[PDB]
Order: sequence, then C-alpha cells, then structure tokens
Amino acid sequence: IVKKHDSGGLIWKRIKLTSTRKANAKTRLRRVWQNEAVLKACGTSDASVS
Amino acid sequence: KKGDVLYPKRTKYSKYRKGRCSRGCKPDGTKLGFGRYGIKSCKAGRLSYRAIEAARRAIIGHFHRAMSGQFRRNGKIWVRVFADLPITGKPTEVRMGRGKGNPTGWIARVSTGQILFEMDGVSLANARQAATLAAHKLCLSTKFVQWS
Amino acid sequence: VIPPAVRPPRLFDYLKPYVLKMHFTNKFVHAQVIHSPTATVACAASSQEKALRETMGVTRDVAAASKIGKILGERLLMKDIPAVAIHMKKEQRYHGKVKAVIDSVREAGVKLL
Amino acid sequence: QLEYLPGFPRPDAKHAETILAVPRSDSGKNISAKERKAGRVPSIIFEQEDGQHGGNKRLVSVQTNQIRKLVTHLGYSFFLSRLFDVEVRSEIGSDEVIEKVRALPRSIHLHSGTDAPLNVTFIRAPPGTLLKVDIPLVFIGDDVSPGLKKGASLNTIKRTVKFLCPAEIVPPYIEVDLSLLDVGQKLVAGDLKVHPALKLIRPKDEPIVKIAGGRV
Amino acid sequence: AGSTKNGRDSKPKNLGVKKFGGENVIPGNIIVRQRGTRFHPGDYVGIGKDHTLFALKEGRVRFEKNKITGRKWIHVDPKGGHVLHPIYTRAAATKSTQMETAS
RNA sequence: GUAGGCUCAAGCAAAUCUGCUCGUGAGCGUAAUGGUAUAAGCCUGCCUGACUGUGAGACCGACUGGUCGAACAGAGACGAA
RNA sequence: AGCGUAUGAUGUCGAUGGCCCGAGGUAGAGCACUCAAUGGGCUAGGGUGCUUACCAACCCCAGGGAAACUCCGAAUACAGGCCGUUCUCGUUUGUACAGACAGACUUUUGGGGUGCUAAGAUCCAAAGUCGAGAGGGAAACAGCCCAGAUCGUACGCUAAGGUCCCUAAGCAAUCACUUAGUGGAAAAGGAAGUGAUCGAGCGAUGACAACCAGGAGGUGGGCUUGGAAGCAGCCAUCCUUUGAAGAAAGCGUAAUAGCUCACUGGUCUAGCUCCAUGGCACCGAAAAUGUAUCAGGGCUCAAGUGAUUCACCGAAGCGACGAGA
RNA sequence: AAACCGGGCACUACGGUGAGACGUGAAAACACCCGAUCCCAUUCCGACCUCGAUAUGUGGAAUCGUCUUGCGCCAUAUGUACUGAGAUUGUUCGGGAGACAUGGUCCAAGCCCGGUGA
Ligand SMILES: [K+]
Ligand SMILES: [K+]
Ligand SMILES: [Mg+2]
Ligand SMILES: [Mg+2]
Ligand SMILES: [Mg+2]
Ligand SMILES: [Mg+2]
Ligand SMILES: [Mg+2]
Ligand SMILES: [Mg+2]
Ligand SMILES: [Mg+2]
Ligand SMILES: [Mg+2]
Ligand SMILES: [Mg+2]
Ligand SMILES: [Mg+2]
Ligand SMILES: [Mg+2]
Ligand SMILES: [Mg+2]
Ligand SMILES: [Mg+2]
Ligand SMILES: [Mg+2]
Ligand SMILES: [Mg+2]
Ligand SMILES: [Mg+2]
Ligand SMILES: [Mg+2]
Ligand SMILES: [Mg+2]
Ligand SMILES: [Mg+2]
Ligand SMILES: [Mg+2]
Ligand SMILES: [Mg+2]
Ligand SMILES: [Mg+2]
Ligand SMILES: [Mg+2]
Ligand SMILES: [Mg+2]
Ligand SMILES: [Mg+2]
Ligand SMILES: [Mg+2]
Ligand SMILES: [Mg+2]
Ligand SMILES: [Mg+2]
Ligand SMILES: [Mg+2]
Ligand SMILES: [Mg+2]
Ligand SMILES: [Mg+2]
Ligand SMILES: [Mg+2]
Ligand SMILES: [Mg+2]
Ligand SMILES: [Mg+2]
Repeated sequence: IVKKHDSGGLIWKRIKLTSTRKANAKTRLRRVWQNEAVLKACGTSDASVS
Repeated sequence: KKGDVLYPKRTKYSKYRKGRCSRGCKPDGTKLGFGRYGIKSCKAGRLSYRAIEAARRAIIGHFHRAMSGQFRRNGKIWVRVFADLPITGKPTEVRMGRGKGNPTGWIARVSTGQILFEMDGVSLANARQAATLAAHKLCLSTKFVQWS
Repeated sequence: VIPPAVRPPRLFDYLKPYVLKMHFTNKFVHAQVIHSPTATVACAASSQEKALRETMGVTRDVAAASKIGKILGERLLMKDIPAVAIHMKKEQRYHGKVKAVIDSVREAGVKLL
Repeated sequence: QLEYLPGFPRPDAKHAETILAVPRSDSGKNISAKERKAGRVPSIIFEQEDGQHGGNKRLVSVQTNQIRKLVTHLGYSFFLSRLFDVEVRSEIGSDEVIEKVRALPRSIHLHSGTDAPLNVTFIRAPPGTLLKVDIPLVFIGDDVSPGLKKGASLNTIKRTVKFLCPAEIVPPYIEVDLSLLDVGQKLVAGDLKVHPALKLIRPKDEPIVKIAGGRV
Repeated sequence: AGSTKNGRDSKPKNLGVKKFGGENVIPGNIIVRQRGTRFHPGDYVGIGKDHTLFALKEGRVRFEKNKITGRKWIHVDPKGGHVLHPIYTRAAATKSTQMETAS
C-alpha cells in the first residue's frame, strides 16, 4: 500500500477505513483462522502408506 | 562539561551517521538513580544541547528564586541526558554532493521512558513546578517522576 | 600469562596409537606406553615394581632410567609393538633421565615416531 | 522466636488485601496483550526450590485495577518488600479455589513511558523461607538534626538496602533516625536497626546517608 | 570549492567458511579462507601460509569449540576411519592376524 | 631456514631486581583489521629451501589472469630424533 | 558475463517444502575493552589561616552513551545430507540468431548512506507493479488495491471496493458513542463539553455552595532603617489564650490605619471536590480567476464513529454452454 | 579377592578458576628440608631447572582432603526489546533476547604400577 499522502504532485488518495473494508478484512481473517485451525488439527501426526 | 553547553571535548570521529531515533524504549522500566524527583521522556526523539541547557537553566533559576537563604543552594540537579552526537549541515547556494558538510551542533538521542533530569533537596511542589517549567524548553513529551 | 591447555598433536596422515610417557620421582623412575584410542596402558616399566626394585641398587638415578628404558624396550618388542611416539611434559627436555630412557628404548630396537 | 520485635514496624492492616488471580493457559506476547486488553496483568506464581525446571510454576493473571491501586497506594519499593495473600480461583467471582498462598511480589514491570503494569511476579513464601528483599528506608528526625539546622544538605546515598530475610519478619521499611547527625559524619549499613535474624548481603561499610558541608 | 579526500576502498577478498559442519570434503578442498587463525587446524586439516584451512583426507567437516578459552578447531572425520602407521600394519597387524587365526 | 632456550605490557608491595594481581592491554619494519604465549614475540648456535622441474584437489572469476595446496624427482640446511 | 529464441545431446534434474545439522556478530542490549562521559564515598596530596564550607590523584559505590566499542546476542537469511510435492526440462551443455547495457514508482525516515529524519532529490539492500499488461476499485490516475484479456452469449458465482440519490446492490439488523458537518487537512499549547471504569479526600459526628458573627494576645519579634509596625529587605517563625486564628496568604498605607483570606462557631440540607486509565468532540487554523480539503447532492429524524451480524451488487478473475489453435 | 589408599595416564567447566577457615603425611606413596663434584641451569647467582643424596625429620612452600563463598559455567522462568510472514495506513499468526529473577556446582566413571587388606 502507498502511505504518502501529503507530499509531491502525484496524488495518492488516502483509502478511508470504512465499515465495508472492515467487513472484508474480517472475512479474510476468518478464512486464515480456519486454515490455521485445520493445520493445528492435522499437524499432530503424519499420514501413513507413503 | 564546558560549563553550560554540554558536548564532548573530543570525539573519535568528526562526522557521524544520521541514524534512526523515532524508536527505542527502556524494556525493563525506569527508576530514578540519584534523586527523589525527576523528568523522563514519553516519546523517542532528538534533543539539542541548547534545549537541554535551557531546561537545566529553567530548573536552576526556579530553585534559585523559589527558595532563599540556606535552602536556596540545597536543591540539587542531575542531568542524565548528554548530547554526544554531532550534526552537520551545508550552507546555501551549495549543490548536493561534494562530501559531507561541516559540523553545526550536538544532539542527544532520547528513548521512551529515558530519565532526563533528577532533583533532590526541594519540595514536591517546587519539583513539579520546575518540571513544568523545563518541559516548555523541550520538543518531546515529558512526564514528572516521583520516587516510590 | 595463563598457561594454555596442552593438546596432543593433530593427526595428519596416520594414527600412531602408541605414546611413551615418562615420570620421575625422588625414589623411582617410570615409563608408560599408552594406547591412545582405548586409553589403556599397552606396556609399562618402573623401578617401583616388585620384580625390579631389588634387581637394581639405585632406583632413582640416570642408570636406573637407562635400565628401565632397556627393560621397556625388550617388553615392547615382546608384545610385537615395533615403534612408539615420544611425549615430553612441560619440564622435560632431551637431557638426563629422559634422555637415558629414550636412548635405552631406541637402543633396545624400538623405532621412535 | 519468629515474630516482629516490639518497637519495630509491622505491615499495615490497611494494605492487607487478598490478591485475586485466575489461571493463564499460555505464555508470550500474544496472550499477554490479549490479557491486558481484557484488563488483566499476566503473572506467575513459583517457588525457590527447583529453580531449574521452573520452580513449580503456576501461570496466573491478576486484575489491572487492583495491582495499579496497590502500587500507587503503597509505593513501588513498599509493594516489593511486603508479603501478600494470593487467592487463585477458576474465574472471577467463582468458588473453585485452586491455590491460596502467602507470596512475596518478587518483581513488577511497569511500562517505561505510561507506568501501566505489564507483569507481576509472585514467589511462594511459606514460613521458614529466606528471601533476598530490598527494604526501603524511611528517614526521620531531619527536623531535629543539628546538621540540617545549620543549613547543610542531606546526601541520601541509598534508598533501599538488600537483606536476606526470613519470610515471617520481613520489615515493610526501616526507619533511619538522623537526629544525632551534625555536619560531616555519615551512617553506614551496619547502623540500621534490624531483627537479629536479618543478614546484610552487601558489606557493612556501605554509606547510607551523609550530611555534607553547607556552603558558607 | 569542496573536495572529498575519501574515495578509496579495496577489491573484495571473499573470505569466510567454504565448507560448513557436516559437509563432505575430498583432499585439497579449502574449508576456511581467513586472516589469521580465526579457526585452528584440527585432525586431518592442513594450514596454508595465509592461514587457509584445507582438508587432507576424504571425509566430513566437524567443528570443535573450547568451552574455557573460546578457541575453535576444524577437523575432518575420515570416511574409512583412521589408518594405522605402515610400521604397525607391516608388523603389528601381521602378528594380529596370527593371533586371530590362532584363535 | 632450522634446533634449543625464554615470556611480554600494565598495576601493587617493598621503593633496579625480587615477588604477587591481571590478561592481550607488549611485540610482530611499514596503514588498518584479523591473529598470535613451550608463539607468529625475544635470545643463542649453525645455515641460505630468499632451491631446480612438477603438482592431486580446491578458492576467486566476463576474459586476461590471481590464490592456497597434500604429494613426486633431484640437490641441500638445521636437528639425538 | 547475466537475461530472450530455435534446434540437438546429456542428467534425474530444476523449483518448493519438511527433518537433521553447521559458521555467525546485525537488530536489540550492555559496559567486561577503547572512546566519550554523571553523581557520590574515601583519602593521597596541593595550597589557607594544630586547623583548613577550598579543590584533591588512585581505588570503591551508584549510574550506563557509541557506524568505524563488545562481557552478550536474536528473528530471518545462507551452506550441506536425506526424504516428500510438482510430471512440468522450466536443469546442464553443443550449435545458430538476438536484443539490451538511459529505467520509474510504492513498501512509516520502521533496511540504510548523502541531503534539512526536504524533494515527484540522489545512491545501495530486499520485495512488488509499470516498463512489456488490457479488465474492476482508488472522482479523474503508468508505478497503490484486486486481478492476468484465444473467441462468442441479453447465463451463473465471486475479488478489491461498495449497497439514500448521482450509481448496480440495504432510508439493512443489534448494542454503544458524537452533535464538531467532527466525519470531509494541519503541531506545541490552551480550555474542560460529553460518556466508561478505578481510585482519593471530606460527609447526618452535618460536608460543599450560600447567609451571619469572629479571625485574637506576647508583639511595634530582632535586625535593617528617613520610616518600616503581619505584609521594601535579612534572620527567626516560637509561645499563649482559645471555638478559632499564619510572627501573615492577599491587597492596600510614606510608615501606621483599614478591608479580606487561611481558621472557627451559628443557620441551612444531600452528597461535594479532584486523581488515574484509556473513548469521542472544541480552539490553536491567513493567499492570491470561482464555492474549491466528502467528486456532487445532501446526511445528525445518520447516509458519521466503535463493535457484532445477515443478505446482495460488483472484473476480460472462476464456472456453464458453443468454437478454434 | 573385593573394596580402600598413593602415584601416572585418561574423562571434564554443575567437573573451571580464585579466597578464607579447619585438618591430613597411612609400616606405603608425593613433595620439601641437604649439597653443587660430573651432566644441566644462570646474558651474575643451585632463585628456577638439573644431577646427586635422605632407618625417617616436616606438610611451613606446594600437593591432598572437608566445609563456606567470589567470579564464571549449567539449567530455568515471567515480562519486555527486537524480529519472519501478512497491510483493518500492520486490530493476525509465529520466533524470541540482553538485563533481571530462581536453583545447582551433580550423577556416572576407564587402564597400569605400588601399598594396606590379603
Ligand atoms: K636464528
Ligand atoms: K624433496
Ligand atoms: Mg499533480
Ligand atoms: Mg492519484
Ligand atoms: Mg455503522
Ligand atoms: Mg466482502
Ligand atoms: Mg514462547
Ligand atoms: Mg622453540
Ligand atoms: Mg543498536
Ligand atoms: Mg541502555
Ligand atoms: Mg554493534
Ligand atoms: Mg535444505
Ligand atoms: Mg553504457
Ligand atoms: Mg546504465
Ligand atoms: Mg540505475
Ligand atoms: Mg525500502
Ligand atoms: Mg534515502
Ligand atoms: Mg525520497
Ligand atoms: Mg527519482
Ligand atoms: Mg534522476
Ligand atoms: Mg528489484
Ligand atoms: Mg522502452
Ligand atoms: Mg509484466
Ligand atoms: Mg492496468
Ligand atoms: Mg474509472
Ligand atoms: Mg487502474
Ligand atoms: Mg491468458
Ligand atoms: Mg440503484
Ligand atoms: Mg472537515
Ligand atoms: Mg487537531
Ligand atoms: Mg475566494
Ligand atoms: Mg452474488
Ligand atoms: Mg462478467
Ligand atoms: Mg480467463
Ligand atoms: Mg470448451
Ligand atoms: Mg536470559
């Protein structure tokens, strides 16, 4: 992300943290948390017949 | 020493890095080392030696005025911050690169929580008032510290 | 200065597992051949032994060191050990009793490595 | 003979609160931040005996409000030189008491800028346990001393003194009387009046305080 | 007019460890290129005139550290194990075979 | 080069030696860095390998080229080895 | 050299992960060396008049700054061995054909150097995008966010981002906060609005606010001094009678005088005042063609802020159906 | 013979290295006490080292034991600094010092010679 907003002649507008953006962030967090739970549950041992 | 203005008599090298100063704290907490009252910084940043000496002069003058007779001299100050980093600069009408510029002053790098001044031999109210008077000379946010 | 810890010489091409070490006291002379990989005494001769403390008069002098060196060389050839390596301690030089033991071992027919 | 002697300071009844704790399932910056967001200070209860393998440690969390109030009311050094009752319950307001122990607060970490509590450490002190405690000094008699009546100043060299203390008779503070001090001479650590069962850890020839010569 | 008097550096020398602990070496392989004895030679390791450490036998690099002084050695553990001196193989080993075949 | 021997600098006591602390802070021609104590430093004796022809195997790398090197043949130095 | 292509010939690769294992001296930290540097305790000693508020080396204690310091010391990264996954050769190498050797921006100034901790500056490290990349979002937009366009369809699901109108989809649901159009630019500092939690102090023994009455005596303390009387200045700052009263906090007098405050009793009656953590607001805030710092309407009777929740809209992403190579 | 004791080699920082106090010279061992003729030692010197010489003297120096401790070293927190991946302009998932703090200075242990037991 660009974080330069008050210097120079090239405008990079500041992306406001709206409620919709928070909802998308929460959805992505739920996905990664479920992935982490799956990896924690499956990480105790290895599958046989190799 | 050099009386009021505090910087090293000599340094191993003349010209230093810029460095980074916006971070840094005291990871174990802070306690006063010499006095009963003190001033510590709340933020991390740079203090010039002139600002440190202005704050010290404000504390000294307040203790000299608010107390008289035999307790005027009984107030003691410790200066825990020392400007040992030289800064350089370049003059006007000079283009960008022909080597580093000449040294122009001295700064001290301050971390979050770092104790700047310590006071003893005064009352709590005079210590608070001297801390308030000294904070206006400093570009960093400070807090009054009491031994407990 | 702090004395450094004494190390055995580093291996270069071959093992050389038999090391001769000598010790001398006010009364007796000693000579031990050490098998370094097992830290066991391969062969030893001293004038403090029951079979040797009466077959010689003086058990402490240079002549006793020479006799003990000859006995150790004969015993080493009896155990089919053809060669040994010499180890001197901090104070030991090629002189006197050390020289007597080394010369008698070499004269008995044992090679020095 | 394991009682505070007559004429010596005892721990005050006003600050004799029970510290309430709930168990803590993990260690690290993550759970510590989550506990501080919930209004709790991460903690630990352990003992001296098996210092290797942990000290029979129990991880707990204490309330931020109670710790902040105790540290503000007592003072930092007075908090660390006084025994406390610690009660561990299954949750806040429950009845399943997991541990009820008399422990010394071994250390407390306050934030270097904001002075908020970040960590409190409790060491189990049953009777007959000897702890190294930094006892704060209270200086009295400075308004009676001849040295300070003449205009001289006080050089307070030490504010705490380290003592090996049985847990029963740890003094909350040591009163240092300055009344027989004129200009020039000093008090050392051997001049402190203590219980005979307390041992100085540092040498007895360590200066505590000195009235230095006032400027004529 | 300004002028800097600093414009020099030297060409890089590429010093450091070439074979770490556990790596296989053959005779002649350079283990460490160094200034002075940052690492000292151990068993089956030679040292050059510029303190370069090189393997004398085929085997694996092993590092040793002295717990008291901090001095570090590098050894080669040989692949086929230690080889006895030929004076022992000619005489002692033949008598060892006689003692084995008599038992 | 080699064989043998020796251990600095600083501080303290006595007030140059003799001892005790300490540890790389001395020295190593020459900058800096790394290294170094039965030495890579210092002293003594003899020497000239400050050789000739090669070199397994590696390290650097646009290339030109540079570096380390077990070992072989000859002729030697020092060493009881 | 590195990187592109075509065509052969070899490897059993190459890529990526797991386990095992190896040397570190960066971030951080610290003072054990070097350099820089603070306060104290001891005393050498210097110098003053036996004495010496004067400085005082060396040691000791406290304390703890550094790119070219290190008693310490990560996370990562890197080397190696073995084993998984990918089934792709993207690997190595022969032969033939190149182009290119002007780069740009973004990742907290939180990888750094230089510069002013300036630049849409400049120079290196590590990522990504553009270059050479269309599509959706960011009003408009090389370099940010999402995502890789073989072709066709008036089929479907999504990403970022949205759902009052402009403008496809919510005047969406629940619990809180703000009333500044804050949201929708700007610091030190000021002021203390409005909530949440924990304290502190005082309180029917009557607190705070209000009204009423006193606020004394030694004493005009001593010095200073034209005068200094509580109150120009220096030193002392005690005691008494008291319900209570400072050798006086303000004013005021040339100095006195006099009027208040602290303090106390009476009346009245229910809570009062300030501390801490963090929530959201206010002031500080002035530029030149025209509002011109939500894109615009308009929004607090939220369409604003924090947290929790459900549907939907939304791309050339992915699917469906049809067609190529 | 199976344990113990002494010496030599080996192992080794929880086993290292200092300080203090108390002991110990077993019918044996180690060291010292004694000398400087030969070897050797001294840029002078038996100080060190060396060669000699000790029916029994001494454990003053060293060397052995026991405790007390200092530095270290080992183990272990809790919290924090810092950091890898990831942009709710880092609301997530991991790693994790230094300084503190707490304990310990283990357990196990090979070969040869000599002595006592035998
Ligand atoms: K020479
Ligand atoms: K040759
Ligand atoms: Mg523009
Ligand atoms: Mg733009
Ligand atoms: Mg909302
Ligand atoms: Mg969404
Ligand atoms: Mg952890
Ligand atoms: Mg030599
Ligand atoms: Mg740093
Ligand atoms: Mg620090
Ligand atoms: Mg560093
Ligand atoms: Mg690997
Ligand atoms: Mg060019
Ligand atoms: Mg170019
Ligand atoms: Mg460029
Ligand atoms: Mg960057
Ligand atoms: Mg830059
Ligand atoms: Mg820039
Ligand atoms: Mg540019
Ligand atoms: Mg340019
Ligand atoms: Mg790049
Ligand atoms: Mg182009
Ligand atoms: Mg592209
Ligand atoms: Mg595009
Ligand atoms: Mg558009
Ligand atoms: Mg676009
Ligand atoms: Mg495509
Ligand atoms: Mg619509
Ligand atoms: Mg606005
Ligand atoms: Mg503002
Ligand atoms: Mg206008
Ligand atoms: Mg849909
Ligand atoms: Mg579509
Ligand atoms: Mg597609
Ligand atoms: Mg199809
Ligand atoms: Mg640690």
